[PDB]
Amino acid sequence: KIEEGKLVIWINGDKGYNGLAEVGKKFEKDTGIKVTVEHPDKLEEKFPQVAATGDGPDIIFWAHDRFGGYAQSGLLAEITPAAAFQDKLYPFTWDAVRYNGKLIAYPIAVEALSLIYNKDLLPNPPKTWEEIPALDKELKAKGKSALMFNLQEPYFTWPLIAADGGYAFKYAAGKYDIKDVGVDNAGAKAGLTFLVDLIKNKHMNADTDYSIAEAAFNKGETAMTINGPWAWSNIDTSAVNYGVTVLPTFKGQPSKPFVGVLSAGINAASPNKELAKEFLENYLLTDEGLEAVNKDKPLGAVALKSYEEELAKDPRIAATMENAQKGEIMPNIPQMSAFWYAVRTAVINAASGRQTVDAALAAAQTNAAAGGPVEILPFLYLGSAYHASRKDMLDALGITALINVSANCPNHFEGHYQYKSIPVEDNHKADISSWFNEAIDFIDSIKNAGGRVFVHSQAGISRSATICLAYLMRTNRVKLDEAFEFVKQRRSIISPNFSFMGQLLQFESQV
Amino acid sequence: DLGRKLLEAARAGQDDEVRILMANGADVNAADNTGTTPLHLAAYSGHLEIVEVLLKHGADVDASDVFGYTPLHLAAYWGHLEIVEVLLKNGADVNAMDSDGMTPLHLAAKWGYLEIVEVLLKHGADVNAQDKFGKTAFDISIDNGNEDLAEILQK
Repeated sequence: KIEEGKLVIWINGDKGYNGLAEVGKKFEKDTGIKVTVEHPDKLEEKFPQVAATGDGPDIIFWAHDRFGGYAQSGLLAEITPAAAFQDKLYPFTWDAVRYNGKLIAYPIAVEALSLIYNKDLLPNPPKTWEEIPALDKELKAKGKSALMFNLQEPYFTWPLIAADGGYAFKYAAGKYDIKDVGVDNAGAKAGLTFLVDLIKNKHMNADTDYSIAEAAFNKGETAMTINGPWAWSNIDTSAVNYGVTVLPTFKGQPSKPFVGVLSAGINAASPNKELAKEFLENYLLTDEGLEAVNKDKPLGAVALKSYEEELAKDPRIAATMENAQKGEIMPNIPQMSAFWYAVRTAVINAASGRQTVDAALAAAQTNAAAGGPVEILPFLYLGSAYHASRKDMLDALGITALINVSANCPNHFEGHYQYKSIPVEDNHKADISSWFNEAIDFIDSIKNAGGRVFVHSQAGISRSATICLAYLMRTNRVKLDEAFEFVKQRRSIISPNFSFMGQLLQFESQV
Repeated sequence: DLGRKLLEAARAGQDDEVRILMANGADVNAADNTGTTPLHLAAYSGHLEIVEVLLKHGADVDASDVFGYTPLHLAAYWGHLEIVEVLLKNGADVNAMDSDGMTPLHLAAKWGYLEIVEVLLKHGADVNAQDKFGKTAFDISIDNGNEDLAEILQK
């Protein structure tokens, strides 16, 4: 389907694909090269499939962070635009399309969260997070609230957590250090603590999600929300008198939202790389090219300096770009999935008082850096609650059964694995050894059917490691120091709390 | 679930709903997943009659949520003087401490509520109590610019 002398472009269905086709039409009038724009479903998943066979589109448009993986698989051509062309785009957008120190796409558009406020309830929106409690108390007296936004998804709370020093993975040169996580430093702690205090003082409710915050703001019940350009249409329909502005500061520093950069990459299998360069550099990434796309469906803020200066006459787009430049580019590596799950658990757990802020972030720091489940024995694997939520990752290991060593974590797939629950907390009060025999019996019953057990707890560090150590001691009639050395050899971070270690030693006396 | 409806009616100030929900069997000490009871929400939202009605029907005056807040904490933080007085009259611990070691006096000191501070002191509020940052109510009144309050607390 990919042929010399032709260009096929894939772009998602919610973008201005008709405006893009107009550009392709002008490219064909000037060059004789015909351009076909397509918007297939799940195109971000089809592309790595068709491209590994040497097929697919010539050009693919998608958010930059999906391209780091593509570039790892060698599916994206390296581009080398001249310095004069690079100077047409904001420098920070070129950092979003860097992989292993080589450019692998053209930045197109720029998107980030902003602060949205109701000019009737709040003519003077706050510049700092620290002002919001007093603002909330005055609005509550009139039956309103200061601020509602989606507290379930860490994407929405990260700008506050990052403000005083949190970061995902440390970025140095052109590579992220997946062993250097910044969710447990003092800035991250200071930001989460401020958020949790808003909840315990009743300025916000920990149950607020995307639709609850949207309905509240769009009906005039709360003075502010935190949201992105995809939400403006519904606010316009609601007819609220709103403005869009810079996110509040925290401890005098800007909130740092993650940035998504819509990008155009060139298929490494393409026989038309020079034509793709000509189309993208000489036609699309110009005032006329972006405008045609933008007239179809707005791009938001754009990476092209000259057209962004025109679009930012809309103060909402100016606010998006301003928040983006104070924020951080979304890391383009596959470890982001475990990061997001780790932080989402910490904020939920800290907001509900289930964990202290420090313990919640200490766990998130471990999980954000963790690998996959660790093999202890061929039928016995050790890992975290994150792993237990990934059905295909477990199936790839041949897992047939899970031991859930936690009080609150749910069993996600009761039709596809056998579950055993060990509902203990990770503290010096918990009597985990009263579950040893039941856990050991369950593992043996799975093993005798030729199954495999995945033992997990929140961090895969204390509770689940204790269960695996108990199994090894009883089954192999070995002492704790031997079983403990064996497991530390497969995952050095395991560490039962010292009360659990004491129960393990007392268990050995009885085996 | 009558319990969740009772929590929302107490938060929202629906006096008649609160009474009718209880007459239909709603548990006056219904708690959500964080230990928040109707008395917590009525005290936070400043609904005096609902506070009185819940207490009359046997609500725990000293129920503490997952952060260690009692209704007295919330009423003092939110400046509701009459509810503060009603809770003390019904046996509220004037010196209840949350998980940050803060008492109602600390919280009224943050916002400079002079009358709530005087009521708490009269009921034996401990001006020596320090939170987990080593702060007394006096310290907090200093750090929040409540000079008139700091004059009174300077023992």
